[PDB]
Amino acid sequence: STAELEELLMQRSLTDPQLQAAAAAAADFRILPDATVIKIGGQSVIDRGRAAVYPLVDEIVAARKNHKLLIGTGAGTRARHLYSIAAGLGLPAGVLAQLGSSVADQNAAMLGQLLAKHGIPVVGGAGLSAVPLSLAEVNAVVFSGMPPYKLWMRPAAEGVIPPYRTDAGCFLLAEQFGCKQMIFVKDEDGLYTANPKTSKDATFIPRISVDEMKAKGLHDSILEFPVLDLLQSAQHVREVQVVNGLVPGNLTRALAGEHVGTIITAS
Amino acid sequence: STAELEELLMQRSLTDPQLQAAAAAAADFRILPDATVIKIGGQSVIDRGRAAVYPLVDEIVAARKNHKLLIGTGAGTRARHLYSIAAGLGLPAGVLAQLGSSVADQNAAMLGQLLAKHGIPVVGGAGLSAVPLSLAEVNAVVFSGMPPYKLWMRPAAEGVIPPYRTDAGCFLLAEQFGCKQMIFVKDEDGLYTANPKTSKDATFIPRISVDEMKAKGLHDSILEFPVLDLLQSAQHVREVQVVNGLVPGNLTRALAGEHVGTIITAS
Amino acid sequence: STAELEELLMQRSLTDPQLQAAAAAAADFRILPDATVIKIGGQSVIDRGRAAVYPLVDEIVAARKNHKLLIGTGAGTRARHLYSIAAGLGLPAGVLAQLGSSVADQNAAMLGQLLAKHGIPVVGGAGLSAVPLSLAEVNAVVFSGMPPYKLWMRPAAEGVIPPYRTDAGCFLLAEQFGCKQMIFVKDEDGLYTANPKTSKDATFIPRISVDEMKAKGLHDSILEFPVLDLLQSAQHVREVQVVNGLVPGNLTRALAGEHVGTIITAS
Amino acid sequence: RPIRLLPWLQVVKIGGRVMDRGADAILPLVEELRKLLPEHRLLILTGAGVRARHVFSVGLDLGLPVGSLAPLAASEAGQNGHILAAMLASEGVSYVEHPTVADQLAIHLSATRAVVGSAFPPYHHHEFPGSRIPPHRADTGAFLLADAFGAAGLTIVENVDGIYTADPNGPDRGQARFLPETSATDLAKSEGPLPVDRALLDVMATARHIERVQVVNGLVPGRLTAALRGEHVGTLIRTGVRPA
Amino acid sequence: RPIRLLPWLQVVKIGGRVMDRGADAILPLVEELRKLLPEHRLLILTGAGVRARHVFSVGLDLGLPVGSLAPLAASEAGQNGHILAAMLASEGVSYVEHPTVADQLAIHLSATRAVVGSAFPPYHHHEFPGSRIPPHRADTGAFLLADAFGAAGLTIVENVDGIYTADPNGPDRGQARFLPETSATDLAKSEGPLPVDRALLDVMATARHIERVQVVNGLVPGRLTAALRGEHVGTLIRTGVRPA
Amino acid sequence: RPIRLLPWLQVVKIGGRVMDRGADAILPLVEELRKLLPEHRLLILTGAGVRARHVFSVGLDLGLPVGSLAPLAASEAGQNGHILAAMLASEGVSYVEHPTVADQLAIHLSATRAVVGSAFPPYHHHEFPGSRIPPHRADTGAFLLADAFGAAGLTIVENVDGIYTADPNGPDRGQARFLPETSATDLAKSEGPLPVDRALLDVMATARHIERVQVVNGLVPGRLTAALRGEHVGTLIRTGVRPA
Ligand SMILES: Nc1ncnc2c1ncn2[C@@H]1O[C@H](COP(=O)(O)OP(=O)(O)OP(=O)(O)O)[C@@H](O)[C@H]1O
Ligand SMILES: Nc1ncnc2c1ncn2[C@@H]1O[C@H](COP(=O)(O)OP(=O)(O)OP(=O)(O)O)[C@@H](O)[C@H]1O
Ligand SMILES: Nc1ncnc2c1ncn2[C@@H]1O[C@H](COP(=O)(O)OP(=O)(O)OP(=O)(O)O)[C@@H](O)[C@H]1O
Ligand SMILES: [Mg+2]
Ligand SMILES: [Mg+2]
Ligand SMILES: [Mg+2]
Ligand SMILES: [Mo]
Ligand SMILES: [Mo]
Ligand SMILES: [Mo]
Ligand SMILES: [Mo]
Ligand SMILES: [Mo]
Ligand SMILES: [Mo]
Ligand SMILES: [Mo]
Ligand SMILES: [Mo]
Ligand SMILES: [Mo]
Ligand SMILES: [Mo]
Ligand SMILES: [Mo]
Ligand SMILES: [Mo]
Ligand SMILES: [Mo]
Ligand SMILES: [Mo]
Ligand SMILES: [Mo]
Ligand SMILES: [Mo]
Ligand SMILES: [Mo]
Ligand SMILES: [Mo]
Ligand SMILES: [Mo]
Ligand SMILES: [Mo]
Ligand SMILES: [Mo]
Ligand SMILES: [Mo]
Ligand SMILES: [Mo]
Ligand SMILES: [Mo]
Ligand SMILES: [Mo]
Ligand SMILES: [Mo]
Ligand SMILES: [Mo]
Ligand SMILES: [Mo]
Ligand SMILES: [Mo]
Ligand SMILES: [Mo]
Ligand SMILES: [Mo]
Ligand SMILES: [Mo]
Ligand SMILES: [Mo]
Ligand SMILES: [Mo]
Ligand SMILES: [Mo]
Ligand SMILES: [Mo]
Ligand SMILES: [Mo]
Ligand SMILES: [Mo]
Ligand SMILES: [Mo]
Ligand SMILES: [Mo]
Ligand SMILES: [Mo]
Ligand SMILES: [Mo]
Ligand SMILES: [Mo]
Ligand SMILES: [Mo]
Ligand SMILES: [Mo]
Ligand SMILES: [Mo]
Ligand SMILES: [Mo]
Ligand SMILES: [Mo]
Ligand SMILES: [Mo]
Ligand SMILES: [Mo]
Ligand SMILES: [Mo]
Ligand SMILES: [Mo]
Ligand SMILES: [Mo]
Ligand SMILES: [Mo]
Ligand SMILES: [Mo]
Ligand SMILES: [Mo]
Ligand SMILES: [Mo]
Ligand SMILES: [Mo]
Ligand SMILES: [Mo]
Ligand SMILES: [Mo]
Repeated sequence: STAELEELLMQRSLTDPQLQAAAAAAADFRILPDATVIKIGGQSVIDRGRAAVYPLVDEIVAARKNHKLLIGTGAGTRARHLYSIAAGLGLPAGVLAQLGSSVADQNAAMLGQLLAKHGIPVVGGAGLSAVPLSLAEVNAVVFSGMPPYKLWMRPAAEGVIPPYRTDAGCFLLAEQFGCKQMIFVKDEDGLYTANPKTSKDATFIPRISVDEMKAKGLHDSILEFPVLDLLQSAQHVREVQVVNGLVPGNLTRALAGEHVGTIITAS
Repeated sequence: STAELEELLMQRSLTDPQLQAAAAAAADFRILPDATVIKIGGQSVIDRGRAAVYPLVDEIVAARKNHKLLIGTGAGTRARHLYSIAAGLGLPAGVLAQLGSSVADQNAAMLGQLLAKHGIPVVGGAGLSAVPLSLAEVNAVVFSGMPPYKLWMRPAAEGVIPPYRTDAGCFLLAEQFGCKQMIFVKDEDGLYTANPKTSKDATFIPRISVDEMKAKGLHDSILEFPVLDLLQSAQHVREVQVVNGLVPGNLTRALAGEHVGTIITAS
Repeated sequence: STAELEELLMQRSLTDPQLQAAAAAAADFRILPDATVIKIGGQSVIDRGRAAVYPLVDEIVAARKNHKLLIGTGAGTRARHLYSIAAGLGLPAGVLAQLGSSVADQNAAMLGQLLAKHGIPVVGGAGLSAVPLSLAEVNAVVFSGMPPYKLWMRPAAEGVIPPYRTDAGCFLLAEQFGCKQMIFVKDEDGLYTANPKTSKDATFIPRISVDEMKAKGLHDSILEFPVLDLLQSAQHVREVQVVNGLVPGNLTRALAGEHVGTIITAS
Repeated sequence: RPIRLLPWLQVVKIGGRVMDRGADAILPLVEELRKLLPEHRLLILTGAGVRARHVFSVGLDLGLPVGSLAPLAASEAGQNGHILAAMLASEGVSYVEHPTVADQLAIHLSATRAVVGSAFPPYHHHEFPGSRIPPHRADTGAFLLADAFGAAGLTIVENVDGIYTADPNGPDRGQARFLPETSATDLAKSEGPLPVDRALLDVMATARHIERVQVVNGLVPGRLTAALRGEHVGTLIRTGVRPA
Repeated sequence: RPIRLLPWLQVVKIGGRVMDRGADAILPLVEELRKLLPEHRLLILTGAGVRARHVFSVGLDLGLPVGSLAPLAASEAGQNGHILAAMLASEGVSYVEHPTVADQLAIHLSATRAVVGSAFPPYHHHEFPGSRIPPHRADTGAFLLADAFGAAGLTIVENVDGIYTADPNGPDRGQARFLPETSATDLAKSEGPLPVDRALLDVMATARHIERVQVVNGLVPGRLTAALRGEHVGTLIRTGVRPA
Repeated sequence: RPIRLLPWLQVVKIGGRVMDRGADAILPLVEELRKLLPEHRLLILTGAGVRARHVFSVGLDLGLPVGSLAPLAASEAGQNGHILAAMLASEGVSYVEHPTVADQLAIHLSATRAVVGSAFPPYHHHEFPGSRIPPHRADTGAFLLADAFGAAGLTIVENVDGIYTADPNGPDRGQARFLPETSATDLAKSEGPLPVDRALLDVMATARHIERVQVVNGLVPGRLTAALRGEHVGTLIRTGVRPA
């Protein structure tokens, strides 16, 4: 029972396999079980301006009537410019991570200003933004999608580009708060066997598991590759959906349970 | 189209007349179009205590049922004392601006504590305080009226008194958020041809344009003179109303469209 | 009238008995008169985990439908561990006060995460958290019960243990905001003539005044002893109720006006 | 006995009413402070003065409680501190916030010779009830800090020579006798106004390190310099902390 | 005349377009800055550059007002400042935030020889209306600070030699004549682009202390060193503040 | 290879369990640290210790996820850092917050010889899922910082001599053989507990600068002094970063 776990927590190191096994038996509380986390792509959507953002703002305003939403923003082209300047100077991943956060904050600010008249705030601490998420008149919050790691960012095996960016930031929030759904809003219909902007005979994949994606060695940069490993270790969010936000009503359809785009499963 | 503007934004200096002309053709989004900004005078109202503040608190509580309000506070006599101490030491306008902000914050705190039981918060970031402004039970926020310039305050041609104080701070917020109305709540019925506390045969002016005020060389310190130049350059708020907050129901009447007090127009 | 007070405020020292007498005649405004402040014990409740916290969370969720609540958290055993480490080093009460605050913040965070799905936020500035307290869907806030004194903590006559901890922190908030009720949720039914964990023939006390408690030299550490002196000087909250939070429905009963536990009166 | 955290620190509290005199009083005080920078490591704390009386007048008229008034008055002490710090900026002196004073004073006094802060303690809405006037003001805040740090001294700089038997600017001017030396317990038993908070006398009773506090006239150049060297130039208040 | 708060301070504004060139321009500038640290007390302020143009392009396409665009562009100047500060970290240099620059610069420049900050002023949503492009940008912010502090100088470091009669990278390249010396009033009466904000010319008209500002080419090593010694290596802009 | 931002920095991580011993362990460690201040530029980072186990016990009983537990445990490391900094305040040492460590360490280490911070990384609610116990703890946070800065070294100060083949305080006490030297890859392949986070071994695999980390016993005076001079007084962990 809890008596064995408390004894192990006091006397053993946290690296002890016996303690780790006992902690895994603990109850599982979902903080925000009825919320859906959505990531609005930085390069894929916000950077495209009015033609992409304005229709999505209308879908969000309509969707929040029936769905509790946590809307995270991507970073995009200004972050890529910062990363190339800083990488050329030999600055470490930890410095680049801080620069990237500023770009996701700018994107959340622009989106928040278009949503302010509808009562949707830009927040810090989305998962615990209990008041806006409990009101039918609000039911949504906007947040910056970059993780808070800053200088403590785990670097990649090679290079200085932070490997955990806005896809990981939004996913981990869905995971930590025990949300019911995670939707990535990008500019491609979903996953293809080859790059849709490069190859000619790339076939569409409606559903795939992380294992199958790894086994088939997919050349699809639609999702940050470290997000796939996080998905396999996840306790709450065991599948994600990638949709094309440039198609009118696609986010509305995904929230309604339609199988638009690609579904990526943990197993 | 947007294609010419994007090309000019990349290749020309921001001081380029061609770029400036193209940027002026951009769409105009109003962030909070249904809100009214009100300035509660510091010296003219809050410094007078209970006799002036308590009736206005009742009007605000009644008015928020039908009008979305952003209520800014003035600074008043404690700021004038700080300005004379600091001016006598030869401290620059930038230092005085920071001292003045503290006085407007004290005034917002006192007003906010009288309004807390009615659900009206004191906020930072009024224009983006999306949640309180979207609820019928709230529909209002209190904010400190001083602009955030601090040490970067543009000084006046002579002297160290900051030229942009709480009238400018509230006006610029109405302007930036694209609000529908800007009301200055002072202790005079409005504008007169001469000072109402000095001259005996000063005539009341119900309506005037900034140009006419300048041409007639008005000796009326009712509005900070730099606010008149900001009003002429404004995109959203092209007129302001000055009302006497010491007359019961005057703010209620102004919100109802009654032409109480003076209307100052940009053109 | 106010004319004598304003003259005295300008010309006399604040220590002047004449000024002090005149200031005592000022009107009394209650900021949050309809709210009840509750303290959830740190050692007595939160440290006991699921068996104690989960039933109380259900009572809070049910109670907020009819009562506006400000829920403060205690600190408990992690604070006692910090106090013994720091006391052994000879660190002053002011340093210990800062360490204790961190423990009350951890407890507020855990409680807030269990309440987030019900719309109840963890806040800073509970008494002025006007928006959550005005909504029927919310009507409650969680706050950390430690006072903000930090290094400026008034020390006790002897020893370095801060004498004003989470009982004083919650009480002073009830007092300052003019709340209607103050309930201490602990793990004992109330006050006894002797310690209920030590002596065998300790009799229960349903009602007592601070004077009687002092006169009878009570050995009951149920309430921080400095809270009793604050209670005697209080303007708004002239009585407190101590209830056992381990008894199902006890907090609900106390909010309904039932005389469960002990009532301690100022006079 | 608790340890002394910053035993080498000298704390100076400048009365808000000294600042209220403007340039005539501030410029000679600034000049004297400049000359003291190479001699001591200073924490300079400012009081509130007359503007706190104005905000108490408005606040009491609105019926606001004591916990509402405390942070409003504290803001005035903070503003005096920004004015004083700006006058000493060319010497490397700046205003530091209460969280910085509480947790990072040591690093700030390693970078520069002095810093300025607000003498008001952050009691805020958790101010004690009883009086409609906040009891824990600038003298009390300065003493609580000085004693918590185990500072080498605390000097209170006023617009008067020291403590008199009655207000030397009040109706009983003629009955006012100067006290060169007194104790916290002796002043506590007295009725009548004081130029120091009454709460200061209470915290001096439970003091752990500061044995004496001197109240000096900041309007007389040289008195602050002399007081910091331990010379008797104002009223010495014994706290009741007995030395070895 | 107001007093000089930090008369010994040298302010340097590095154009965002200089930073946009990356390592080829930043590494020689960093090396030159390292050599300047023992010679001057510096406040280094960075501009925004090309990324602010991208955010203006997106922001204007969304119809956002001028007060919405101002903090978005300012973020780019802040990011350039973090990049520059990281390159000088081994020398004791860090990026400081606007509240720290405004109230605590003196203590920070007592600890170390230089600090980096964002040149953008915090006008934010209170930016002036009139143009859809924020008027108070990096040159203006750097000048307002330099003049408020009463700094010893302000040097603007650009990707061009100085001010020309026309844009030397624009369509009128051939008509562009270099101006070694000019006045704020003379430039204000001109039409055509400038490598400095137009608002800079307005604030120079009401300046209290800074008599001259030099615009130098940061792509030529040694010019910044020379400009800080008062040598004429770019365009001198007279502000209209007359000396004694 | 990325550049070293603060190549002259020495990072020391003090285990939370060392602090948990109170005055008997803290006072000799403080005395040894005082003597080290003139020799090195130090970033001292504290671990969490037993109080994090208590908050994990309560938190897990409430069913809270791993991202909820991470900041709760981090608070304990922060509190140990405030206790250690207060003991060294008289030497000019203070506790600095994570934003200050991340962006302004250089200026703080120019003002004073050492600063104290929380060793926990700010992963918070974005902690990785998989285990119910937060994987990125104090050893990992200290290493990520040390390697990001390109620090001269990282020393881990524990309540044991170094790494053993089994827990020297556990049931297999008799089978515990001391390891004077090991590699991150060798420890990663092992089962059984370690006195260092398992995540530390993962970040050491991708390290860019730190070649070795030493785990020493902070309960034996002089070992920390010796380790900072490169002497082999505990377990050396090779990271797999090959030197020139
Ligand atoms: N017994 C007394 N001895 C001396 N001065 C007294 C006495 N009683 C009252 N006073 C008055 O107290 C005045 C000082 O005012 P006060 O102490 O409020 O100012 P301050 O210390 O500058 O303010 P603050 O506490 O905000 O810093 C003196 O000028 C004197 O008139
Ligand atoms: N009259 C002029 N003289 C010189 N350069 C000019 C002139 N008019 C335009 N320019 C252009 O201005 C460019 C400098 O660009 P800009 O001033 O926007 O960059 P920056 O100062 O680095 O940016 P920021 O203001 O964000 O720091 C020069 O490269 C040149 O092409
Ligand atoms: N293989 C091992 N070798 C050495 N010690 C081990 C080993 N396995 C477990 N331990 C235990 O780990 C203990 C150290 O505990 P732990 O590492 O959790 O503390 P800490 O480092 O001080 O805490 P924190 O990580 O919060 O700073 C040692 O006292 C020892 O009992
Ligand atoms: Mg006094
Ligand atoms: Mg330029
Ligand atoms: Mg360890
Ligand atoms: Mo940030
Ligand atoms: Mo932020
Ligand atoms: Mo924002
Ligand atoms: Mo913003
Ligand atoms: Mo915002
Ligand atoms: Mo918020
Ligand atoms: Mo923030
Ligand atoms: Mo942040
Ligand atoms: Mo933050
Ligand atoms: Mo907030
Ligand atoms: Mo949060
Ligand atoms: Mo938070
Ligand atoms: Mo919010
Ligand atoms: Mo502020
Ligand atoms: Mo503020
Ligand atoms: Mo406030
Ligand atoms: Mo306040
Ligand atoms: Mo507030
Ligand atoms: Mo807020
Ligand atoms: Mo703020
Ligand atoms: Mo602020
Ligand atoms: Mo702020
Ligand atoms: Mo907020
Ligand atoms: Mo905002
Ligand atoms: Mo904001
Ligand atoms: Mo709010
Ligand atoms: Mo809110
Ligand atoms: Mo805090
Ligand atoms: Mo906090
Ligand atoms: Mo929190
Ligand atoms: Mo938290
Ligand atoms: Mo929170
Ligand atoms: Mo809040
Ligand atoms: Mo906070
Ligand atoms: Mo706080
Ligand atoms: Mo705070
Ligand atoms: Mo807030
Ligand atoms: Mo507040
Ligand atoms: Mo506040
Ligand atoms: Mo809130
Ligand atoms: Mo809020
Ligand atoms: Mo600050
Ligand atoms: Mo701070
Ligand atoms: Mo704080
Ligand atoms: Mo801070
Ligand atoms: Mo805080
Ligand atoms: Mo800070
Ligand atoms: Mo406050
Ligand atoms: Mo900061
Ligand atoms: Mo700050
Ligand atoms: Mo601020
Ligand atoms: Mo701050
Ligand atoms: Mo602030
Ligand atoms: Mo902003
Ligand atoms: Mo801070
Ligand atoms: Mo900070
Ligand atoms: Mo931050
Ligand atoms: Mo900060
Ligand atoms: Mo922040
Ligand atoms: Mo957090």
